[PDB]
Amino acid sequence: QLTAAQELMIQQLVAAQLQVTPWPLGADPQSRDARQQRFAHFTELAIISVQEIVDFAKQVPGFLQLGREDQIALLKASTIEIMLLETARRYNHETECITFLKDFTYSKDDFHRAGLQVEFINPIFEFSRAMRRLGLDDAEYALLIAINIFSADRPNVQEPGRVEALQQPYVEALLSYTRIKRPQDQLRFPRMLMKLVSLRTLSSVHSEQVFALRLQDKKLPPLLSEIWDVHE
Ligand SMILES: O=S(=O)(c1ccccc1)N(CC(F)(F)F)c1ccc(C(O)(C(F)(F)F)C(F)(F)F)cc1
Repeated sequence: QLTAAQELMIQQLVAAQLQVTPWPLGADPQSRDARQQRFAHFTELAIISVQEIVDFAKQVPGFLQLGREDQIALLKASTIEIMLLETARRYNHETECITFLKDFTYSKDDFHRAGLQVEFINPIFEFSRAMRRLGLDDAEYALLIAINIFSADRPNVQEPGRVEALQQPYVEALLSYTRIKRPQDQLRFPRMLMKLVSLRTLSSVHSEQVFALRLQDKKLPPLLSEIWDVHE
């Protein structure tokens, strides 16, 4: 059985989880004006998502007690990975579109028309399509977010000991949870850790997509730029 502490920590995350430039209509796929506007649109959706991630992290117990520089370091690293997880969760399997809201849904072709390369687009969609087999519930997703946030090995983490100590109870709860819910499925926890490694890969692919965009004279807005731009 889940302990009182584990029930509590999960409830807290599950509760915490609870709480734009228009697409250019009918513009040529090749239009440089329109590719820029399609890009700007994604950019603004991304900014909404990061604010959500910040506001979530702030509610996770212990996060706000970390030094200010660790808070930023953890958030800089996990932002895109949490975004990708959330993208997977909302992904429409019938229509093959990542779903931001209700009528805000995007296919591989929509991303390609925004200037993105199939090298980035194909993986994000395969990751989303693949997550369904896992069949994660709300408690499992939230646990995964929290464990992603408290990764002691991110660039520029100054108190990784503290960070790992915060992560541990969440890893323990997730293991217990999958064991209780799917006792016959011994590969389930490994499957979850596998998604955590794919998220690292995808995060790197995203970073290169960002750089590639800069080479096409496409610049992120200041908020995203501070998270994702390379600079020497
Ligand atoms: O799901 S996203 O976060 C997303 C962003 C905006 C609108 C819908 C969906 N996303 C795809 C991913 F699968 F990676 F999560 C995504 C994130 C970031 C980007 C970009 O960083 C930017 F600039 F658009 F925000 C970039 F296009 F550069 F890659 C693009 C798509």
